[PDB]
Amino acid sequence: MRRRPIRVLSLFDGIATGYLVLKELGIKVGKYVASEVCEESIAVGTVKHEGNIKYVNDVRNITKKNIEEWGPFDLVIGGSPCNDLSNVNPARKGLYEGTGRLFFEFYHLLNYSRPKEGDDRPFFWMFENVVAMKVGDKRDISRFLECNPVMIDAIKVSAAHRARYFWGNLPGMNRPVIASKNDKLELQDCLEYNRIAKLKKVQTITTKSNQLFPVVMNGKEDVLWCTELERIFGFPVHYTDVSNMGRGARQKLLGRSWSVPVIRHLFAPLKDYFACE
Amino acid sequence: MRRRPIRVLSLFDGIATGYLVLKELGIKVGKYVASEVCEESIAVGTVKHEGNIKYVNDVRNITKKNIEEWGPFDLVIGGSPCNDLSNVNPARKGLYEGTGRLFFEFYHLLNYSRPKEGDDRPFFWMFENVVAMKVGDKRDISRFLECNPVMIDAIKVSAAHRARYFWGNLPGMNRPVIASKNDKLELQDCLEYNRIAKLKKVQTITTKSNQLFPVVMNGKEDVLWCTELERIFGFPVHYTDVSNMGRGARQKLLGRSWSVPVIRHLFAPLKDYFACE
Amino acid sequence: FETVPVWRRQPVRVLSLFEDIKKELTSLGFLESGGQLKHVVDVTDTVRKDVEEWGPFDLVYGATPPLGHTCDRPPSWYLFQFHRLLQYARPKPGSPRPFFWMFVDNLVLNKEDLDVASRFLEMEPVTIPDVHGGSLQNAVRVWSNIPAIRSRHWALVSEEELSLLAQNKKWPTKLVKNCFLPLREYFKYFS
Amino acid sequence: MFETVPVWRRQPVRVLSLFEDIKKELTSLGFLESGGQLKHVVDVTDTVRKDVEEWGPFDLVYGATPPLGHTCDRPPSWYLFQFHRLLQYARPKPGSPRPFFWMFVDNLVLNKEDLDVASRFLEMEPVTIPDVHGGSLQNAVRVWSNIPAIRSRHWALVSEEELSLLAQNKQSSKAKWPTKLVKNCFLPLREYFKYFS
Ligand SMILES: COc1ccc2c(c1)[nH]c1c(C)nccc12
Ligand SMILES: COc1ccc2c(c1)[nH]c1c(C)nccc12
Repeated sequence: MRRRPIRVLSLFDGIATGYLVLKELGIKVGKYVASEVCEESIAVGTVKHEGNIKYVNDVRNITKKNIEEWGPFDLVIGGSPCNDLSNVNPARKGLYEGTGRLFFEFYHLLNYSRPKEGDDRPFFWMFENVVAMKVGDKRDISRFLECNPVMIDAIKVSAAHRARYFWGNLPGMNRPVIASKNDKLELQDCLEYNRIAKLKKVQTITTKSNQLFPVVMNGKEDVLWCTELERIFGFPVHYTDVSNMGRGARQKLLGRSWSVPVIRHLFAPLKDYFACE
Repeated sequence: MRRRPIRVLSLFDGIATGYLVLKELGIKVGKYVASEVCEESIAVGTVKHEGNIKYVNDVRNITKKNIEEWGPFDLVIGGSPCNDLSNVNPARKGLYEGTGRLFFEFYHLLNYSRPKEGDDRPFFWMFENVVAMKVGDKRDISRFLECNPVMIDAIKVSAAHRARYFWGNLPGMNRPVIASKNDKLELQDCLEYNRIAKLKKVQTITTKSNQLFPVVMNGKEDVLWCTELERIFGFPVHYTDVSNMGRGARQKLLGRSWSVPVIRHLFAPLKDYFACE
Repeated sequence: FETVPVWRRQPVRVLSLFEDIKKELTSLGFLESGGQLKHVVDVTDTVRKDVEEWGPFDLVYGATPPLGHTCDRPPSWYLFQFHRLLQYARPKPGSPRPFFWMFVDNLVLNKEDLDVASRFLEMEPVTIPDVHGGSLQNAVRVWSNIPAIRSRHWALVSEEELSLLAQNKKWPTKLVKNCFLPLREYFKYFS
Repeated sequence: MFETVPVWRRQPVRVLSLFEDIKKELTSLGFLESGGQLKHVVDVTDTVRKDVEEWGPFDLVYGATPPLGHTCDRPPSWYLFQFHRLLQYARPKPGSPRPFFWMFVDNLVLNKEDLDVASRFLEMEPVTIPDVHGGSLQNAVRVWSNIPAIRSRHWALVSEEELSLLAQNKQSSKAKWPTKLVKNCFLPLREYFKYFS
């Protein structure tokens, strides 16, 4: 009956959206074990958080003993890759091969991390994936996770279309999303100086690049800048200005990452369960 | 007299080091007319100073009526290119051919901006170039500008070698350079998290890419990141994170820019002649 | 699980997945002619409450389609579904009791599927070959906690031999039927 | 422009001739006499403003490139830049106005990109002075000057390709300065200075 720092296991972490959201909420993070294989994503999470994250490489090398020693965990979050479950891929391999089957590596480790019987300590978890997926794969994921997802579209709090399914047991996952006035809801709010927006909401941004020239500067079509993309996804400006990354790598990282106001919405009820400031 | 805001004519402006120094000193800039050809440099000067700079295309297209109506000017600063005056370039074309001859355009426009000999109003000017030049070029430049240069090395106030000649009439140009506690003198003072500096001052930085690998991170050597380069040159972090520029473009702009601590040393006595806040 | 005296051994309650082994279990004296076996082939819409409503199980057997049978699913589907329903079926840790399970592959699982199956079932598979005239005709891999199942392994069979057999080609229940014999020490014999 | 100076107080010219010398030609027109009122210097890399005031005052500053077909030590733009610098050193201060004239000549030595810098630093476009004989172009000079009638002597009939081909041929031959073309350019000046007969 006492507040202690939160202990997080983040699978397929990426640019550490979870740690950034938890810290912005003022929650003391005692342990943030992140499993990630992308090198520049680890560089981002290392520099932008000064090595508070414990990186543990591939998720299929995480053993049961790994969970028990690294644990106990309070919050287990994860987001399996999307390019093999989405309709944006003609070569989509479904949920059972390609990079889609990595979802089960979450389900596996999730049962490894759940508290033992006779132990009802607080334990929360969340799994995210794209809404654009074959309904058989959606209900299969619901079957393995033993729950149905809530659907949150970042358009309600961000400046882009980002509809995603969220399975989990976080407190108040069904409550209606209400954007704060710091949230930049329309594209004009995220542009640098002397740039006018064509749309008020930009279509969904994937890992790759009409609606691909959504900015007019000095009367000509121009693409979005990396800093503008960071503001669209809600990340701090220059969150990805790490390790000589250019337009190509940064848009990839921000394209397969979470929208931070959505994660702030989902994680905000967790302040009332762990140590705060 | 009453101290009024300063009016600056910056030729070969680059990434607007002059405007940055003047605004960072607290000096009110009434008009800043910069002559720059590179669209990337104009981009970073347009956004990082939010359109307060009036940009002019080519120095060879500035006419006498241009100087007469754009002005009057109080401060005429300029730093002509160096790829034809440097000694390390074997294919250099001297001071009279190639980019080196753009110096005379400065010498031309300076006399256009110089006040009439009946007007005793304050008027300062400054011309920078590289110490690495044949002695005949330095003599001829001193002959045209009717004065001799002061040699200032950025190593005294920065983490990198950078020796430059400065002609001008700025107050106290010859006073000894003294560093500040905010100045980052050692290379380790400019690196991101978990980065070690094998050297304490890196050698003179140019536009091109064990001096090429001066940092060691987790047991493997590495080159410097753009943020680390901006700190070495003294610019605000993420100053060149503009317009989707990568490692190559940003290092090109910073490679031929002024060391802003050196320029703040030169421009600091200017607070006594112009309005401040 | 320490052995049970003969007077008290109850009839075994088995769950068969993706394949049926009713007949093989009757031939060994585990089922009586007339029902203790629940057999489902499509477990896509199986929730934990369904595995619970079906009487408490003592054995959970899953197996892939045979080697030659052109497959409906991807091969990892059977492994994942077997793992999920096995989690649904095992006893809650508050009441220990004899519980066993077995998953058999007939050289249908791909090389990556083998690693993921061994990691999910926390055991390296056991190679059960059929070998005549000095040549390997057919084989199965098994993952199980059945007591004597690891000593039934054949180290003579390499992975390349198995994959060549797979490329060269009914479910060979003959190879797995003997693996249940150590279970008669815990359940009823029907003669 | 400057105002007419009456004949009684017309004083001799003080000529600054840079690079080439025009004492012979000037004294052929009656601006000099046998006796020096003309300072001549060819290497001005070390001469400063005080040197020009020492040698001065000057009523005329003259400079000209080396001859065509005589490959020079300096780059062609060097003579132009130095002439501009020393002309600035020799110009009368805006407090005391007095007749002050200047002239720069190119014997087709400056290339295409040097001529733009020329017309920029001298604030006029050059005057093409040719030497025609039998309907064929033998030699020519470009002239920048504020000397009054310097603009009416231009030959629009001479194109730039003709000048370039002339320079190509007469430098492949590799001829000294044709001062006959610029001699008549000084005649509009005797109404400001003395005439020696
Ligand atoms: C950055 O997004 C990804 C994509 C694939 C993987 C990821 C993160 N982390 C992985 C791990 C830990 N294992 C296998 C694949 C992935
Ligand atoms: C940004 O550094 C440069 C390099 C070359 C030129 C420059 C600035 N500004 C120029 C102008 C105004 N004209 C010709 C060349 C250059």
